[PDB]
Amino acid sequence: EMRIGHGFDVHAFGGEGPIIIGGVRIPYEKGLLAHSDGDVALHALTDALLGAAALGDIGKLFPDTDPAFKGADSRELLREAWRRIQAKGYTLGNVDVTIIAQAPKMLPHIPQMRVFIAEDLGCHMDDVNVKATTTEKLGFTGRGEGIACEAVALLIK
Amino acid sequence: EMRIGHGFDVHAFGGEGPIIIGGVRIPYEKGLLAHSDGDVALHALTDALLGAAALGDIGKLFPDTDPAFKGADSRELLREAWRRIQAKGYTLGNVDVTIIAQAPKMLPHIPQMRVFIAEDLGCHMDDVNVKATTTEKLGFTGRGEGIACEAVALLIK
Amino acid sequence: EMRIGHGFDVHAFGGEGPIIIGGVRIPYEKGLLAHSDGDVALHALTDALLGAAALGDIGKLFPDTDPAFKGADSRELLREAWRRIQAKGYTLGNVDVTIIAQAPKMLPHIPQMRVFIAEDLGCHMDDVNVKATTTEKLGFTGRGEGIACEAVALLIK
Ligand SMILES: Nc1ccn([C@@H]2O[C@H](COP(=O)(O)OP(=O)(O)O)[C@@H](O)[C@H]2O)c(=O)n1
Ligand SMILES: Nc1ccn([C@@H]2O[C@H](COP(=O)(O)OP(=O)(O)O)[C@@H](O)[C@H]2O)c(=O)n1
Ligand SMILES: Nc1ccn([C@@H]2O[C@H](COP(=O)(O)OP(=O)(O)O)[C@@H](O)[C@H]2O)c(=O)n1
Ligand SMILES: [Mn+2]
Ligand SMILES: [Mn+2]
Ligand SMILES: [Mn+2]
Ligand SMILES: [Zn+2]
Ligand SMILES: [Zn+2]
Ligand SMILES: [Zn+2]
Repeated sequence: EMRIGHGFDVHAFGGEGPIIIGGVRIPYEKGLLAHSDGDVALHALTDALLGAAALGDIGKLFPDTDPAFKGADSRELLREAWRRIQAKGYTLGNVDVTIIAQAPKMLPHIPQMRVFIAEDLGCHMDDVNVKATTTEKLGFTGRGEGIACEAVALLIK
Repeated sequence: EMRIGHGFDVHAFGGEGPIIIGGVRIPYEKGLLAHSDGDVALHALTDALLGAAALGDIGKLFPDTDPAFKGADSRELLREAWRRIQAKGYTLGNVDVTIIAQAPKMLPHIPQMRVFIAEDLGCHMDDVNVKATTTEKLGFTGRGEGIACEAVALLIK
Repeated sequence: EMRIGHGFDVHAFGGEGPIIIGGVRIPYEKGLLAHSDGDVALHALTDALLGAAALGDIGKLFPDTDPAFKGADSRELLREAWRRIQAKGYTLGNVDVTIIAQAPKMLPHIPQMRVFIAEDLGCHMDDVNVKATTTEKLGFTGRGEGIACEAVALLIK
């Protein structure tokens, strides 16, 4: 059996760079604001994975009032979600992530995100794809207020 | 054979609450403007299912020209779509919905949404996932202008 | 093996019509600005297909920088991407595209887009769905500033 999931996330710019996306530190004039590290790509991916498994979403796994994972980096959260998904009997088919950002340029950093994601999910780098697009200066991303990310995932059981 | 579909919808706030999302009435300071009940979750889901089956979109199935569904609630629209999709020989793999709203909070209402959706599609609740995310006060969702929803579905033949 | 992919694109209105969407010329008071024909639907679809095949994105394959692709139209790019994907051993499962635009009306033009996509991917028209939705005058699409498109694809290996 196969299952599909989808995730979407947005974080706002604020503070000083670098930003962290896909587990990779990217120099930039502004940072990403969040209680968390603000890794919009890993949050969206985590939600797609949890969604395919019908385990809810990242907020449901890591409640605001829960002290356990407060302070954790997003790679840690991805690995723990993944542990809980595998405990339900699933393995990974493949994942695809789309970063929506006017800047910074993501392409040079995409290879390194793929390695980190592949290590965290214990899969082949050929099962992991990441891309980026701008919105041609339109909307909150085009005005440089923040970054959004969409992801989809296919799990096998 | 398995087939994938994707849906997206947006409705604007207007008037007084409550709003209806995933078939669940939720109290709020404003209502959702729409000829229909404005249920963005169910419209996005209906489009994702129609999309997987290559049956077009909710506008093609329910034109303003057809009186049968004028004024029908969105659950009735989802069920008629599901009938057409089943007539094509499909059964449900799984669905995942992502509500994009700064407010109201969706978490406590999601259990009921899952039950209503599972009822409408004749499946187990474990084949239905619903999550939500804010856009951190950015964009028309972040400013509280309206609500958006994305959905993916996997059908089996 | 089955594999999923997702794509998203945006282009801004500017210049004279028509606009070109899914390979179809649609009359409109403005065109879509781009170094290209600005076909958001085909770009998003090309990205979903490349994504499923873990080949990156249209910008990795066809950099706006490289003269080899100067003046290529979006169908030529979709076909070349498809050529590369098939060379990797994949065949088409199905694709679903969602155009997000306040105007012009897409519905009358969608059947032709389906034909063109099916021709370019060498598949049956029934493996290709295209839909449209407005955002109810909200956001950059609602204000008539640009058009967005999301797509998903399922490939078989
Ligand atoms: N309208 C909404 C928005 C999000 N939420 C929940 O609140 C959690 C956090 O939302 P957020 O948009 O602040 O997420 P982050 O990437 O900051 O963790 C989500 O993961 C959902 O559990 C909700 O229930 N209702
Ligand atoms: N640019 C557009 C937008 C929507 N549509 C069609 O119009 C219908 C209604 O779009 P809408 O955004 O008003 O949809 P609702 O969720 O209000 O029903 C869609 O289902 C499509 O069939 C279109 O043909 N062209
Ligand atoms: N923040 C971003 C956005 C896009 N890109 C890359 O830049 C290319 C072109 O982006 P774009 O938004 O102008 O795309 P199109 O005009 O080609 O549809 C993308 O296809 C990615 O390869 C990036 O690396 N960093
Ligand atoms: Mn409408
Ligand atoms: Mn947050
Ligand atoms: Mn561009
Ligand atoms: Zn986040
Ligand atoms: Zn709607
Ligand atoms: Zn484009």
